[PDB]
Amino acid sequence: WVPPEVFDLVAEDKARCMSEHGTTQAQIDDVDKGNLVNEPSITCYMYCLLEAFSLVDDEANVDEDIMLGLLPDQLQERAQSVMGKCLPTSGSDNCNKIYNLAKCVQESAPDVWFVI
Amino acid sequence: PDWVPPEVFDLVAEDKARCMSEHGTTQAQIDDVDKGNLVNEPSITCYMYCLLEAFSLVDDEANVDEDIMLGLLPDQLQERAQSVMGKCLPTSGSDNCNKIYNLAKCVQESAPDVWFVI
Ligand SMILES: [Cl-]
Ligand SMILES: [Cl-]
Ligand SMILES: [Cl-]
Ligand SMILES: [Cl-]
Ligand SMILES: [Cl-]
Ligand SMILES: [Cl-]
Ligand SMILES: [Cl-]
Repeated sequence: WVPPEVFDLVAEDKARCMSEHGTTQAQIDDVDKGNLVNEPSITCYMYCLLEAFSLVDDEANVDEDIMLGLLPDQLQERAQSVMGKCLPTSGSDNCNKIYNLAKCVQESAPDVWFVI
Repeated sequence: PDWVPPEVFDLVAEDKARCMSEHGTTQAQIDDVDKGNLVNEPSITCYMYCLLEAFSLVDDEANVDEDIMLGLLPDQLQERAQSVMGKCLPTSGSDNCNKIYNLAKCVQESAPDVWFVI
């Protein structure tokens, strides 16, 4: 009569991206509180996490409709204004593109930090 | 220029709070849903709809995005998910929220041991 096994989607996706890039819990805690650094082990994790959610493609191009789709109706205009300052992405590789995007988001709206 | 601690906002926590509030959903109901026990009541089913839409898993016309959904599921569960989504999509029901109820019941009948929480 058993209850199902309950899979925490987010924790699965985070887990899989960590083990792929050698990312430590410490590093993801740093990102979770707004501290960014341009180190592949953590920045490729950020690229990986976004990709898992279809927010980016295999080149770290942002899907704007899906990214705006993460946020409530009340924040759409602020997000679009940040997206007009930070997109299209750019950098040396997929990981660096996401570092530069995360840094561009932080300085454009420094008072809030949005995490998955 | 100079770094200041930002107010940190957990999107998933915020989504749950807004959907709860928008659909008159109690905490007890949310807990039932996270264990996989469902009722065909709007305060539950529209809450599920609201959570899914917040991740572009569905649109605002009860159309589900299979590619997005597959991207979130664990590697354990890819072959099974494609088989279950093959049987359960496209969605079907009397209204937006009921469509998601039928999809949830379809998933459960087809894979009784698997359930997902956001
Ligand atoms: Cl590194
Ligand atoms: Cl882009
Ligand atoms: Cl960028
Ligand atoms: Cl570039
Ligand atoms: Cl992030
Ligand atoms: Cl559908
Ligand atoms: Cl309808």
